[PDB]
This record gives sequence, C-alpha cells and structure tokens, in this order.
Amino acid sequence: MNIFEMLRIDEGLRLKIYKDTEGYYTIGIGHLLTKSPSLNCAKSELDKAIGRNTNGVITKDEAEKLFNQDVDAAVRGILRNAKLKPVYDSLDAVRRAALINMVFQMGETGVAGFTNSLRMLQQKRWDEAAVNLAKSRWYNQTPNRAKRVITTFRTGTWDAYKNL
Ligand SMILES: *SCC1=CC(C)(C)N(O)C1(C)C
Repeated sequence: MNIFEMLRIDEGLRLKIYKDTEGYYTIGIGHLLTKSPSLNCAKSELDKAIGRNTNGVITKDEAEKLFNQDVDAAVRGILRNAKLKPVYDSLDAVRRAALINMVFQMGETGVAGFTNSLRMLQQKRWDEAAVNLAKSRWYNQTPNRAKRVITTFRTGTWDAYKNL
C-alpha cells in the first residue's frame, strides 16, 4: 500500500465525467473539474487540464496523469502551509499518507481548519485524534472513507485498506 493505491481505492477510477459525492463534476481518480453546475463548463476545464478537445472522456493514462499531478499538488500544498507542514513533518510515512488523503479530498484550507485534530496528531495522541477527526462534516458525509483514513491515523498501519 502507498498513497497512490490508497487514494485509488478511496476515489475510484471513472473515465467519463461524473458527479462526485458533493454533486460536482469530476473525472479520473477524483479529479475535480469545477463546482459549476454546467457540464459544458466541466468539459472546458477538462480539455484545458489535459490539453485536447475531449468528448468528456479520457483514457486511463490521462486519468493517471491528472492523479499524479493532484497527489503532488496535495503534498506541495501541505509543505507550503504553515499549519499542515509541522504536522506532516512530525508523522511517519503511513500517517503522512492519511494527511495527503484528507488534503486531496477537501483541500489544504479545509484540513488546516482541523486545529484540534492537528494538535492531537502532532502530540501523537492517536486515539484522541481519531475521536476528534470524526466530529466533522467530513466524517458525516463520507463516513466509510473517513473511517479508513481515521483508522490509518489511529494505527499507523494500512489495515483499513487491506483486502481493498
Ligand atoms: S467554465 C465557465 C463557463 C463555461 C460555459 C458553460 C461556456 N459558461 O457559460 C461559463 C463562462 C459559465
């Protein structure tokens, strides 16, 4: 297991524009195109992301290219963020993956708002952090995925993604 395999499980792979859990047009492995309710807009965003006039359909290689960019972007977003970087630096590589997962899903600003959880993670109070992480819109709206990420922070293992 690693952050790519982890997010491929949590995000899936779809080659045609689809709406994500929040109703927003997305493609590939969780690549958000736009919050606009316009499908033509989503397609315009898609075409400029991949560099060609798509029909709203991409290949697996193109999906993977966007996904690599998006994972890289989440990591660099963590390392540029004054609240997230010290927590990231303090973690082991498995828990680091859990933090990248969260930023991938909700963005740097949303994760940086989890001030209590981030303090408990930095303190390595893992069970307390797991309890606080669940007290969130995040958990309530995507509870199975949040449980997997939370189990990763609690245990520092990949047990929630084993067999998946
Ligand atoms: S992506 C922005 C956009 C796309 C399109 C559907 C052509 N639009 O009318 C606006 C400019 C909203």
